[PDB]
Amino acid sequence: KLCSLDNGDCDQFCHEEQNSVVCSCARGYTLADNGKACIPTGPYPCGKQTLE
Amino acid sequence: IVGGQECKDGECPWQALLINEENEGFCGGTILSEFYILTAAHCLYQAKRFKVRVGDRNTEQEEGGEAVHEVEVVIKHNRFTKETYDFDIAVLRLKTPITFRMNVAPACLPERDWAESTLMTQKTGIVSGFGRTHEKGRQSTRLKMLEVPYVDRNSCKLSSSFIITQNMFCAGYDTKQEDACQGDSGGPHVTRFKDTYFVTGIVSWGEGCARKGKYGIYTKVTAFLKWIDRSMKT
Ligand SMILES: C[C@@H](C(=O)N1CCOCC1)N1CC[C@H](NS(=O)(=O)c2ccc(-c3ccc(Cl)s3)s2)C1=O
Ligand SMILES: [Ca+2]
Repeated sequence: KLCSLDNGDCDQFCHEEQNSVVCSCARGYTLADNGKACIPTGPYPCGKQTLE
Repeated sequence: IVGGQECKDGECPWQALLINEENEGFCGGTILSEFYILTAAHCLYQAKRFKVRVGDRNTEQEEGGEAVHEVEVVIKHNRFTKETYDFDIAVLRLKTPITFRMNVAPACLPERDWAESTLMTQKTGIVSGFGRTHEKGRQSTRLKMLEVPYVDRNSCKLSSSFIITQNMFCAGYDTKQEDACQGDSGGPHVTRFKDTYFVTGIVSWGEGCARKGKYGIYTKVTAFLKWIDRSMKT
């Protein structure tokens, strides 16, 4: 259930509140409109291998 | 690193190298942000004065991405102790900010509860460094990485001739010939989750390198998240 079922469909951090999944992201990412995906705010975000 | 493979172009961008007065690496570090490096407290005794090099993969050629940075403040955990290597963690503030580019980027700091239930329960983590290529060998001139399995905490305590505190965890192999080694100390242990890499450990100690019935011992970063946060503000 919730966060124990495939990380709650979250890209990164998953937390359970009032029997409901709440997703969040590392510093330098913003949560997308769908409330699940994490979008980098700028160049060279944390945790990504570099390509240019 | 004993075994494993070379970090290819762009694959280990959070790697830092602590270098002595002779420009020789004696320990590793992890890039956390433009001003901060995570390392092991025990490393802060292996040189009177040192600098931090980033963006390097081959210590014998100039690739164009390398940068040396001076240290402004050394923040060592006050509860650190040489008797057991308990609380083996330090944070370094640099004099000038790191400019991110190809081969130079930070690793993500995770949240404690999520990291413990979801990252540290994954099958493996990744360790990296320029340290020895075998227990009695020389240091590597090439940056290497190696996938290391998380090891059951009970099995680890049974295998060890030295105390494994609540601030440590074990990773690696029972008999397979693959491990971190001397010189890799202070370096990154990271865990991949949906193509994003989070800091999960700091290379700390072992009874030699890749010995049978022995594992690599790492500082448990998740126990130090509030401490790290505090250090990066003051
Ligand atoms: C058991 C330990 C030791 O002397 N301790 C640990 C507990 O605190 C007191 C002293 N020890 C024995 C010799 C060894 N030194 S060493 O071979 O230069 C060495 C440094 C780092 C090593 C690592 C192997 C795997 C990981 Cl992870 S890192 S292998 C080492 O660290
Ligand atoms: Ca180089």
